[PDB]
Amino acid sequence: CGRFAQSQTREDYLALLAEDIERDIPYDPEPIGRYNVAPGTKVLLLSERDEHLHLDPVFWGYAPGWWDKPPLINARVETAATSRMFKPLWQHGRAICFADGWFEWKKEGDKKQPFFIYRADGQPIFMAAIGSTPFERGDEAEGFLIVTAAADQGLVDIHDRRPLVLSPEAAREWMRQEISGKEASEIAASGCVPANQFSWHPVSRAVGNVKNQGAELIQPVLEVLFQ
DNA sequence: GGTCGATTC
Repeated sequence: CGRFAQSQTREDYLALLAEDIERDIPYDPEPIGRYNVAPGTKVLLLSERDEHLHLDPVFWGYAPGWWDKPPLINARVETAATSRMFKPLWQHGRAICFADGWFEWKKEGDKKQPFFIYRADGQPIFMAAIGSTPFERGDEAEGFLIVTAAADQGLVDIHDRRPLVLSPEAAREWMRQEISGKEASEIAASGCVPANQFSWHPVSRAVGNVKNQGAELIQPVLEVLFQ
Protein backbone atom coordinates (compact mmCIF):
# COMPACT_ATOMS: atom_id res chain seq x y z
CA CYS A 1 0.00 0.00 0.00
CA GLY A 2 0.94 3.66 -0.37
CA ARG A 3 -1.09 5.21 2.43
CA PHE A 4 -2.11 4.20 5.94
CA ALA A 5 -3.17 5.50 9.36
CA GLN A 6 -0.97 5.48 12.49
CA SER A 7 -3.09 7.53 14.88
CA GLN A 8 -3.07 6.02 18.37
CA THR A 9 -0.56 5.85 21.23
CA ARG A 10 2.69 3.88 21.12
CA GLU A 11 1.51 1.77 24.02
CA ASP A 12 -1.66 0.76 22.14
CA TYR A 13 0.41 -0.93 19.46
CA LEU A 14 3.14 -2.15 21.81
CA ALA A 15 0.75 -3.81 24.27
CA LEU A 16 -0.67 -5.98 21.47
CA LEU A 17 2.80 -6.82 20.16
CA ALA A 18 3.51 -8.14 23.68
CA GLU A 19 7.29 -8.25 23.38
CA ASP A 20 9.21 -9.98 26.16
CA ILE A 21 12.54 -8.29 25.38
CA GLU A 22 13.85 -5.05 26.87
CA ARG A 23 12.11 -1.99 25.47
CA ASP A 24 14.20 1.10 24.66
CA ILE A 25 11.11 3.23 24.06
CA PRO A 26 10.12 5.77 26.74
CA TYR A 27 6.53 5.98 27.94
CA ASP A 28 4.53 8.37 25.76
CA PRO A 29 0.73 8.42 26.00
CA GLU A 30 0.28 11.06 23.31
CA PRO A 31 -1.50 9.74 20.20
CA ILE A 32 0.71 9.73 17.12
CA GLY A 33 -2.26 11.37 15.42
CA ARG A 34 -1.49 10.56 11.76
CA TYR A 35 -4.52 9.57 9.71
CA ASN A 36 -2.87 10.02 6.27
CA VAL A 37 0.70 8.66 6.40
CA ALA A 38 2.35 9.30 3.03
CA PRO A 39 5.47 8.01 1.26
CA GLY A 40 8.51 10.24 1.59
CA THR A 41 7.83 11.18 5.22
CA LYS A 42 9.51 9.91 8.35
CA VAL A 43 7.38 7.17 9.96
CA LEU A 44 7.83 5.65 13.40
CA LEU A 45 9.23 2.15 12.73
CA LEU A 46 9.82 -0.74 15.15
CA SER A 47 13.00 -2.80 15.00
CA GLU A 48 15.19 -4.94 17.25
CA ARG A 49 18.90 -4.27 17.75
CA ASP A 50 21.22 -5.52 20.51
CA GLU A 51 18.27 -7.70 21.64
CA HIS A 52 16.28 -4.55 22.47
CA LEU A 53 13.13 -3.10 20.92
CA HIS A 54 13.52 0.34 19.31
CA LEU A 55 11.14 2.84 17.71
CA ASP A 56 12.80 5.21 15.25
CA PRO A 57 11.48 7.73 12.71
CA VAL A 58 12.53 6.29 9.35
CA PHE A 59 12.04 7.64 5.83
CA TRP A 60 9.37 5.68 3.93
CA GLY A 61 11.15 5.04 0.64
CA TYR A 62 14.30 3.34 -0.60
CA ALA A 63 16.64 4.74 -3.26
CA PRO A 64 20.31 3.77 -3.28
CA GLY A 65 22.67 6.12 -5.08
CA TRP A 66 22.72 3.80 -8.10
CA TRP A 67 18.90 3.89 -8.37
CA ASP A 68 17.80 6.49 -10.94
CA LYS A 69 14.01 6.22 -10.47
CA PRO A 70 11.62 7.46 -7.77
CA PRO A 71 12.22 5.72 -4.43
CA LEU A 72 10.53 2.38 -4.04
CA ILE A 73 8.02 2.15 -1.22
CA ASN A 74 6.92 -1.52 -1.43
CA ALA A 75 8.72 -4.83 -1.90
CA ARG A 76 6.85 -7.86 -3.24
CA VAL A 77 6.89 -10.85 -0.87
CA GLU A 78 6.97 -13.17 -3.90
CA THR A 79 10.48 -12.05 -4.90
CA ALA A 80 12.07 -9.80 -2.24
CA ALA A 81 14.05 -12.54 -0.45
CA THR A 82 16.01 -13.33 -3.64
CA SER A 83 16.01 -9.86 -5.23
CA ARG A 84 19.51 -8.54 -5.89
CA MET A 85 18.19 -5.21 -4.58
CA PHE A 86 16.10 -6.39 -1.64
CA LYS A 87 18.01 -9.48 -0.40
CA PRO A 88 20.29 -7.58 2.05
CA LEU A 89 17.26 -5.79 3.52
CA TRP A 90 15.34 -9.05 3.82
CA GLN A 91 18.33 -10.59 5.62
CA HIS A 92 19.41 -7.79 7.96
CA GLY A 93 16.91 -4.93 7.75
CA ARG A 94 13.60 -6.43 8.81
CA ALA A 95 11.30 -4.14 10.78
CA ILE A 96 7.63 -3.63 11.69
CA CYS A 97 5.40 -0.65 10.91
CA PHE A 98 2.33 -0.62 13.13
CA ALA A 99 -0.89 1.00 11.96
CA ASP A 100 -4.64 1.19 12.50
CA GLY A 101 -5.39 0.10 8.94
CA TRP A 102 -4.48 1.15 5.43
CA PHE A 103 -6.05 2.83 2.40
CA GLU A 104 -6.64 1.46 -1.10
CA TRP A 105 -8.19 3.15 -4.14
CA LYS A 106 -10.73 1.15 -6.14
CA LYS A 107 -10.88 2.20 -9.79
CA GLU A 108 -14.60 2.53 -10.51
CA GLY A 109 -14.36 3.66 -14.14
CA ASP A 110 -12.25 6.76 -14.60
CA LYS A 111 -13.02 7.52 -10.94
CA LYS A 112 -11.14 6.06 -7.97
CA GLN A 113 -12.88 5.48 -4.64
CA PRO A 114 -10.73 5.22 -1.49
CA PHE A 115 -11.41 2.49 1.05
CA PHE A 116 -10.08 2.15 4.58
CA ILE A 117 -9.17 -1.42 5.51
CA TYR A 118 -8.74 -2.65 9.05
CA ARG A 119 -9.07 -5.74 11.23
CA ALA A 120 -12.64 -6.91 11.75
CA ASP A 121 -11.86 -7.63 15.40
CA GLY A 122 -10.92 -3.99 16.02
CA GLN A 123 -7.23 -4.55 16.72
CA PRO A 124 -4.40 -2.61 15.07
CA ILE A 125 -2.04 -4.22 12.55
CA PHE A 126 1.67 -4.96 12.25
CA MET A 127 2.91 -4.48 8.69
CA ALA A 128 6.08 -6.29 7.66
CA ALA A 129 8.81 -3.89 6.55
CA ILE A 130 12.36 -4.15 5.25
CA GLY A 131 14.85 -1.32 5.18
CA SER A 132 18.38 0.01 5.51
CA THR A 133 20.07 -0.48 8.85
CA PRO A 134 21.14 1.31 10.99
CA PHE A 135 17.66 2.80 11.17
CA GLU A 136 18.63 5.37 13.80
CA ARG A 137 20.90 7.29 11.41
CA GLY A 138 17.96 9.12 9.83
CA ASP A 139 18.92 8.46 6.22
CA GLU A 140 17.10 10.68 3.73
CA ALA A 141 17.22 8.24 0.80
CA GLU A 142 17.59 4.69 2.16
CA GLY A 143 14.68 4.19 4.55
CA PHE A 144 12.15 1.34 4.65
CA LEU A 145 9.60 -0.34 2.39
CA ILE A 146 6.34 -2.08 3.26
CA VAL A 147 6.28 -5.69 2.09
CA THR A 148 3.25 -6.52 -0.09
CA ALA A 149 1.36 -9.68 -1.01
CA ALA A 150 -1.30 -10.70 -3.48
CA ALA A 151 -4.78 -9.65 -2.42
CA ASP A 152 -6.82 -12.67 -1.35
CA GLN A 153 -10.54 -13.36 -0.98
CA GLY A 154 -12.56 -10.17 -0.54
CA LEU A 155 -9.64 -7.78 -0.92
CA VAL A 156 -8.96 -8.50 -4.60
CA ASP A 157 -12.23 -6.73 -5.42
CA ILE A 158 -10.80 -3.47 -4.07
CA HIS A 159 -7.24 -3.79 -5.38
CA ASP A 160 -4.82 -6.49 -6.49
CA ARG A 161 -2.13 -6.10 -3.77
CA ARG A 162 -2.19 -5.74 0.02
CA PRO A 163 0.38 -5.18 2.77
CA LEU A 164 1.87 -8.23 4.38
CA VAL A 165 0.19 -7.98 7.80
CA LEU A 166 1.63 -10.20 10.54
CA SER A 167 -0.09 -11.50 13.66
CA PRO A 168 1.66 -10.25 16.83
CA GLU A 169 3.58 -13.48 17.41
CA ALA A 170 4.89 -13.34 13.83
CA ALA A 171 5.77 -9.64 14.09
CA ARG A 172 7.96 -10.52 17.09
CA GLU A 173 9.62 -13.37 15.17
CA TRP A 174 10.12 -11.21 12.08
CA MET A 175 12.21 -8.62 13.92
CA ARG A 176 14.67 -11.08 15.49
CA GLN A 177 18.18 -10.69 14.11
CA GLU A 178 19.11 -14.31 14.81
CA ILE A 179 16.81 -15.79 12.14
CA SER A 180 17.91 -16.37 8.56
CA GLY A 181 16.40 -15.02 5.37
CA LYS A 182 14.77 -18.39 4.70
CA GLU A 183 13.30 -18.39 8.20
CA ALA A 184 11.94 -14.90 7.55
CA SER A 185 10.20 -16.27 4.46
CA GLU A 186 8.61 -19.00 6.57
CA ILE A 187 7.45 -16.36 9.09
CA ALA A 188 5.93 -14.36 6.25
CA ALA A 189 4.06 -17.47 5.08
CA SER A 190 2.96 -18.56 8.56
CA GLY A 191 1.98 -15.27 10.17
CA CYS A 192 0.18 -13.48 7.32
CA VAL A 193 -3.32 -12.42 8.40
CA PRO A 194 -5.93 -13.59 5.85
CA ALA A 195 -8.26 -11.15 4.10
CA ASN A 196 -11.41 -12.49 5.74
CA GLN A 197 -10.03 -11.07 9.00
CA PHE A 198 -10.40 -7.52 7.64
CA SER A 199 -13.31 -5.13 7.20
CA TRP A 200 -13.33 -2.35 4.62
CA HIS A 201 -15.53 0.55 3.57
CA PRO A 202 -15.38 3.66 1.38
CA VAL A 203 -14.06 6.89 2.90
CA SER A 204 -14.11 10.53 1.78
CA ARG A 205 -12.19 11.20 -1.41
CA ALA A 206 -10.33 13.91 0.55
CA VAL A 207 -7.78 11.38 1.81
CA GLY A 208 -6.32 11.21 -1.70
CA ASN A 209 -4.60 14.56 -1.15
CA VAL A 210 -1.78 14.24 1.39
CA LYS A 211 -2.39 17.81 2.58
CA ASN A 212 -5.56 16.57 4.31
CA GLN A 213 -4.91 15.21 7.77
CA GLY A 214 -8.16 15.04 9.79
CA ALA A 215 -9.44 12.10 11.84
CA GLU A 216 -12.51 12.07 9.56
CA LEU A 217 -10.35 10.55 6.81
CA ILE A 218 -10.92 7.00 8.11
CA GLN A 219 -14.60 7.56 8.91
CA PRO A 220 -16.93 5.69 6.54
CA VAL A 221 -19.29 7.24 3.98
CA LEU A 222 -22.61 5.95 2.62
CA GLU A 223 -22.46 6.22 -1.18
CA VAL A 224 -25.97 5.50 -2.51
CA LEU A 225 -27.27 7.98 -5.12
CA PHE A 226 -30.78 8.13 -3.61
CA GLN A 227 -30.56 9.44 -0.06
C1' DG B 1 19.21 -4.69 -8.98
C1' DG B 2 11.35 -2.38 -9.25
C1' DT B 3 6.51 -1.07 -7.72
C1' DC B 4 1.66 0.86 -7.12
C1' DG B 5 -0.69 5.82 -2.86
C1' DA B 6 -2.75 10.74 -4.89
C1' DT B 7 -1.74 14.99 -6.69
C1' DT B 8 0.00 18.44 -9.88
C1' DC B 9 -1.99 26.90 -8.14
